[PDB]
Amino acid sequence: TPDRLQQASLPLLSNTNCKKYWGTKIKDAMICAGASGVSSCMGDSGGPLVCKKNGAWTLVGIVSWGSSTCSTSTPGVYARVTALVNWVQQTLAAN
Amino acid sequence: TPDRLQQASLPLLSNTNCKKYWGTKIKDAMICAGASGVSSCMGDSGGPLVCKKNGAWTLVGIVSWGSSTCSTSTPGVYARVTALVNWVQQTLAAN
Amino acid sequence: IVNGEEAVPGSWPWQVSLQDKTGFHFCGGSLINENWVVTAAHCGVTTSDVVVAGEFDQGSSSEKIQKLKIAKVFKNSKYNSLTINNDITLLKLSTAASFSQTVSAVCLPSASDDFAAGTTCVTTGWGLTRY
Amino acid sequence: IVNGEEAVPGSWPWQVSLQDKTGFHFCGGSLINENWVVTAAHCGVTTSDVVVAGEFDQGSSSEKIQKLKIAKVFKNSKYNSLTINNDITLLKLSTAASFSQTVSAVCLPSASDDFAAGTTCVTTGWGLTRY
Amino acid sequence: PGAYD
Amino acid sequence: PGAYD
Amino acid sequence: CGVPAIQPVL
Amino acid sequence: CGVPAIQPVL
Ligand SMILES: CCCCCC
Ligand SMILES: CCCCCC
Ligand SMILES: CCCCCC
Ligand SMILES: CCCCCC
Ligand SMILES: CCCCCC
Ligand SMILES: CCCCCC
Ligand SMILES: CCCCCC
Ligand SMILES: CCCCCC
Ligand SMILES: CCCCCC
Ligand SMILES: CCCCCC
Ligand SMILES: CCCCCC
Ligand SMILES: CCCCCC
Ligand SMILES: CCCCCC
Ligand SMILES: CCCCCC
Repeated sequence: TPDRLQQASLPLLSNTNCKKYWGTKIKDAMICAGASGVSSCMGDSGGPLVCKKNGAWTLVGIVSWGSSTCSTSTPGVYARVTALVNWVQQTLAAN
Repeated sequence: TPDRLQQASLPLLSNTNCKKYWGTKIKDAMICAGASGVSSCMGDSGGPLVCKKNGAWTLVGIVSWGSSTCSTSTPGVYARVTALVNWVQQTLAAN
Repeated sequence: IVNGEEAVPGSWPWQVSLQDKTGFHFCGGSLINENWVVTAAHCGVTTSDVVVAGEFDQGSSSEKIQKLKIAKVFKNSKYNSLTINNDITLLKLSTAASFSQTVSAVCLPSASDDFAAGTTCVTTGWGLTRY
Repeated sequence: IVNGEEAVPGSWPWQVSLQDKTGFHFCGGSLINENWVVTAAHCGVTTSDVVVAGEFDQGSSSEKIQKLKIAKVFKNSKYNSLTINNDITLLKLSTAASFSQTVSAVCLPSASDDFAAGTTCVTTGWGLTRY
Repeated sequence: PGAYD
Repeated sequence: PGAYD
Repeated sequence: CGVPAIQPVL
Repeated sequence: CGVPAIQPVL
C-alpha cells in the first residue's frame, strides 16, 4: 500500500461490454470502469469513482471488486450509486 | 443456496502442497482442504471445518476463500484455528 | 458445499446461520459456547444481523430454531482484508443460546494441536451446491 | 490503484481512510456530509474501526488529520455477499467531522442520473500500486 | 480466487 | 475475480 | 464440546 | 458538495 493518496482517471463501460469480461457476475447494481492501462486494486475498496457533472464531482461508483492481480486491461467493478442512492436517502432521513 | 444443511468430508493438505495451487496467497494463518471431488462454496464462508480428536469434534478451520467457481479439484482455503485460538481465549476472558 | 450430501438434522449442533434482517442466509458460523459464535471476519457481520441456531431446513417453518441477536462484533485486529489473512470474528450474543439436543458447542483446539495433512475432516453449511 | 499518480494533497477532500484499531488502512470511503461516510459493505466495518479524514500521506505525523469514531454501521439490507451485489454501507460518525479546505463532501447523484459509457471519471485511494 | 463469501 | 477488498 | 447428542452419519 | 477548495490536477 503506498503512503500518499493516488489517483487515476478511467473510462466508464456499459454493462453489456463489461459482460464480455465478467459474464454473469455483473449485476444491475454494478458499474464497470477501466481496462484502460490503469486499475483499482486491493486496499482501494470502498473508495470513490467520481465524475464531474455541472461543475461538481458526483459519486458514481464505490470501489468493489475486479481482477485478482489488478490487471490494467480488465475492468474494475464498482457499486452503481444511482441504484443505491434512494436507499441512502431513506437511511439519512430516518437516522 | 440449498435449504437443508449439507456436509462433506475432505482431506487436509500441507501449506507447501497448497502453494502449488495458490502460490503466495496462502499464509501461515490459512489451512487448505479439499481438491478431492468436493468443495466449499459461496454461502459457506464462516462455517466450520472440524476434525475428530480424542472422540470430540474440534474446530480446525473457518470457511474462508478458494476457487471462484468452487471447483472440486482445487483446494478451499480455511482460517487455521490453532493460530487464532490464543486471540479467542484472550477475547473471551476479557469480555 | 459442492458435491456434498444432506446431513442428519441436528447432528452438527454448533453450526449456525448468519442472516441479515431480510431473512437472507449469507454466512455460516460455529457456536463455541452459549454466548459466543465464531465466524469469518470477511463475512462483515454487524449488530443488525441475526444468528440462527437449531436450524436444518431453511425453508421449514415448523422448526424450533433460536433467533439470537448480536450484542457486539469482535473482528480479529490481525485480519488483513487485502489478503484475507487471519479471517476470524467473534460475535457476542445479547441473547444467550439455550443448549439442547440440536444446539451445542464445537471444541476449540490447543494452539499446539497438530492436524496432519491427509487427515479426513468435514465441513458443513448452506452454501451453493453448484456454481 | 495500479498505474495511478500521486494526487494534490487535499484535492479529494471527501476521501477518507478506514483503519482498524492497529492503525491499518484496509478500505477507503467517501464523506457525504459531516456525519456520514459511504463505503463498500464488503469492507466489513465495525464500530471499533476508525475513519480518518484530512489525510494525504499515511506515513506523515505532521498532518492535521481527523480521527473520527463510528457510532453505527448501516449495511444495505440488499447487499448480497455471495455475488457482492449492492455493495454499499453507510457509517454514522459519533464524532461529527469538521469541514475545511481538506475535508468536505462529494455530491450524490439523482437516481435518474445517466453516466454514459466512454465518460472519463476518476478514482482515488491508498490501495496497492502493483500486485 | 474468490471469497467464500 | 477478487474483492478490492 | 464436540460431542453431538445426534450423531452425524457420513 | 463536489467542489474541492484545493483543485485536483490530472
Ligand atoms: C495512467 C493512464 C494512462 C495509461 C498508463 C499505462
Ligand atoms: C463426496 C466426495 C466423493 C467424491 C464425489 C465426486
Ligand atoms: C452439497 C452438494 C449437493 C450435491 C451437489 C453435487
Ligand atoms: C443454523 C442452526 C443449525 C443448528 C445448530 C445451531
Ligand atoms: C497482495 C494483495 C492481496 C491478494 C490479492 C489477490
Ligand atoms: C460433515 C461436516 C461437519 C462439520 C461440523 C459442523
Ligand atoms: C498509483 C500507482 C503508482 C504507480 C504504479 C505504476
Ligand atoms: C483519508 C482522509 C483524506 C482527506 C479527506 C477527508
Ligand atoms: C454465484 C456465486 C457468487 C459468485 C461467485 C463467483
Ligand atoms: C482522480 C480520482 C479522484 C476521485 C475522487 C476522490
Ligand atoms: C461483508 C461481506 C464481505 C464480502 C463477502 C463475500
Ligand atoms: C471484512 C472484509 C471482507 C473481505 C474484504 C476483502
Ligand atoms: C455443554 C453441553 C454439552 C457438553 C458435552 C458436549
Ligand atoms: C459543505 C461546505 C462546502 C460546500 C461547497 C462544496
